[PDB]
Amino acid sequence: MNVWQVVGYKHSGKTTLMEKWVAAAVREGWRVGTVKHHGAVATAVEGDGLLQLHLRRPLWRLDDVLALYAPLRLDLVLVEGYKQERHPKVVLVRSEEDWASLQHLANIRAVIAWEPLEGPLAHPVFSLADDDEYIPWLMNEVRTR
Repeated sequence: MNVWQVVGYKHSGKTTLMEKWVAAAVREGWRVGTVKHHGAVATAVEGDGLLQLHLRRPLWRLDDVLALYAPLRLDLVLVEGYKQERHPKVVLVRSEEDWASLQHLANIRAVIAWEPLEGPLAHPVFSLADDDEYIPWLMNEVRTR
């Protein structure tokens, strides 16, 4: 599966990125899946092609969720959070301070920030306001799989 992660602290801009990225993928006609980290064991309500499920387990790992997505022939799965996982990721930062604690994550492909960052940077950095540029860039990154 083509899995990508969106990581960042509260109000970093991940909601804006997730929304715009999902919308562009949908417009291209892609089959998209998203995962976000927040007494019957399981409940399900179904109607009109839409299945709603509530499943309980001591602990859900991202891989448990992606295993449930496997059968759905998805072209792209956008994951918000699970920063320890190693899928290619876009890091959203509000400040140099946010970046200092997030720069050591694995497989970072790009940074979208509120302001410019200090020191050297091995990844392209975009302004959160510049989606006209980062969305087409990201879509291309996904396509060139």
